This record gives sequence, structure tokens and C-alpha cells, in this order.
Amino acid sequence: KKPLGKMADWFRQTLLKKPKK
Repeated sequence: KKPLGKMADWFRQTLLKKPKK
């Protein structure tokens, strides 16, 4: 998994309020 994809999910949880799963 690319760090970029990891950060993408990080933003999805952080900003879009979508818990990673």
C-alpha cells in the first residue's frame, strides 16, 4: 500500500469523518 493511499484514507477519516476499514 502506497503512503499516498495511506494518507488518502487518513484524510478520509480525519476530514471526511470516515473511519478506516
